[PDB]
Amino acid sequence: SCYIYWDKIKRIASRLEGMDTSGVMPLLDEIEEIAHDSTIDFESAKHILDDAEMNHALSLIRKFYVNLGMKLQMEKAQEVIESDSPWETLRSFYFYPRYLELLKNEAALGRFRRGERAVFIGGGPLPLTGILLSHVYGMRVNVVEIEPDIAELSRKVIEGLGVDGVNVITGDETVIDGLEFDVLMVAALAEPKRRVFRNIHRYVDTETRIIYRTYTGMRAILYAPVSDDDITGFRRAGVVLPSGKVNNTSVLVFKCP
Amino acid sequence: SCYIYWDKIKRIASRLEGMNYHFDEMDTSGVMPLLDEIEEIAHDSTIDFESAKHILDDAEMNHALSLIRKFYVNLGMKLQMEKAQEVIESDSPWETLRSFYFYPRYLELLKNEAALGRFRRGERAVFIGGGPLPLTGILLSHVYGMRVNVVEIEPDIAELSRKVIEGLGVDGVNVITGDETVIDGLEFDVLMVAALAEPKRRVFRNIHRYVDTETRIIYRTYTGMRAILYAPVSDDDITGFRRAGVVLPSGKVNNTSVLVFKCPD
Ligand SMILES: C[S@@+](CC[C@H](N)C(=O)[O-])C[C@H]1O[C@@H](n2cnc3c(N)ncnc32)[C@H](O)[C@@H]1O
Ligand SMILES: C[S@@+](CC[C@H](N)C(=O)[O-])C[C@H]1O[C@@H](n2cnc3c(N)ncnc32)[C@H](O)[C@@H]1O
Ligand SMILES: [Br-]
Ligand SMILES: [Br-]
Ligand SMILES: [Br-]
Repeated sequence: SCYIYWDKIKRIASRLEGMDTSGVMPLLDEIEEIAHDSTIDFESAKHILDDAEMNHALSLIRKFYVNLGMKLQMEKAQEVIESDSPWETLRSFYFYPRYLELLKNEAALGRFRRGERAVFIGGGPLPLTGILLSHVYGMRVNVVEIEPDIAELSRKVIEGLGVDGVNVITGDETVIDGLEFDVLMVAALAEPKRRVFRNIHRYVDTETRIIYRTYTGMRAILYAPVSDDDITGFRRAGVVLPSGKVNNTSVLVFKCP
Repeated sequence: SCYIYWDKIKRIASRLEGMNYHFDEMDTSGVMPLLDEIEEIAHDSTIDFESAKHILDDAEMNHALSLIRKFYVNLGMKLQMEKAQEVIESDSPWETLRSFYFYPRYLELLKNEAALGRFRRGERAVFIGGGPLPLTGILLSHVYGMRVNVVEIEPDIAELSRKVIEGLGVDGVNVITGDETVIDGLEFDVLMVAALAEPKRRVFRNIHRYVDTETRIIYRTYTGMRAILYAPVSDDDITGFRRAGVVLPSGKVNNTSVLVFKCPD
């Protein structure tokens, strides 16, 4: 092999090695131009990313991606809380249009209905999907967030927005033991995958629609995919591969029998 | 896991196993139901590539998968032999040709390949792995206007293939008896590798020493649940090449088609 992206990735990584949310946006663009390149097939993608010589470069890019991701969420959270026009400020979040698309295809993958009960594991500072489950899909939502200070901030976001029927529970994935719900979603950044799915397995039954977010193809450059082994005791029952600028693949699983 | 498909597949293989016990020689008419059960699993678009490998790479499935794969190649090769001899005896060769079970699939597959590899009338193609019914090289010439060499390692199979070509009055399709190393001695614009050309590792290593970095190369492989039918070409098999376009099949087409160029130096 001799893919032109091999060198391009290596070069972007050289500029992260020694390393302002606004001022690093062009780095994101460079990385996403490659991730989103639809001429790169899943075999090619895997050839680049699975290669031992690519190991360090992959880790630099992934580190950058989750860091900018988090910082953009933080910043927006606070912005939303301080805003006279919170829903307008929410709408201008860099990733907003993407999340709409994503949750739009998940709603179909998961047959979402008004009044169903959704649980969302890993809400973060800006619980946007939580918010959209209720605001758009009219579901009754519990968002779960492990870090108390982030959970506290996420409540101030929900409250600032005046969204109804979205509550934030401070805790790990085992808080699902005392909940009743129709749909369970697992955030892309919900970690650690192996423990998270072992525990989910304990507290759902075979009818619970479970949706998780992962990364497939060239988009795996952004984050480590949920493995086969991670979803032991489940079966896949539908997948949505992304297009456009949407980065996550959404997978629907059911607990085995 | 707990895919419905797992037991389906196990029962199919059980039937194959009991049948191979009774008869070495396939009864091609008699086994069509079984192909169709296998193709309904292969063609199910509800199954994603990730699950397909969950299913198909499990060590517990290896015995069943091998029996299904041996069936698919043994059936397709017998169907080819039967059709070839029919064509040769027929007073309506084209009509006979057209009734070959997989015929419509090949027209659809070749079309997508024609766009993928930008086939132009007059260009020289070489097809490795011709078989008794050299449908792909026949179409390259009759439909696509290419000047074709078909390579077939088995001399009696190459022989039968020439006779089919003649029977059909097809010009510009020559048949070489040899292995993939005959391509050193040939000029070609495009090179194509039958999904059944074996062994992959050797074939692609000989391709590598005998082509340049400009020559279009197209091979047929199996992806998703269609990999139930035959072992795919691995990324290790194509070291020293880069992928430059893939055509994922729909409908009843079995083959994925991949374009590659040899790497620089
Ligand atoms: C996943 S993101 C935000 C989620 C998603 N981007 C959204 O807001 O629509 C980051 C958060 O998930 C939380 N998290 C990761 N693993 C968790 C688990 N097992 N249980 C509860 N929260 C978790 C982290 O504290 C982090 O703030
Ligand atoms: C590949 S199939 C036929 C393909 C199909 N008949 C078509 O036209 O598209 C049959 C042949 O490939 C031949 N074959 C397998 N490996 C080969 C190789 N490395 N070189 C030349 N022939 C090969 C086998 O002997 C077998 O007859
Ligand atoms: Br820079
Ligand atoms: Br592919
Ligand atoms: Br005729």
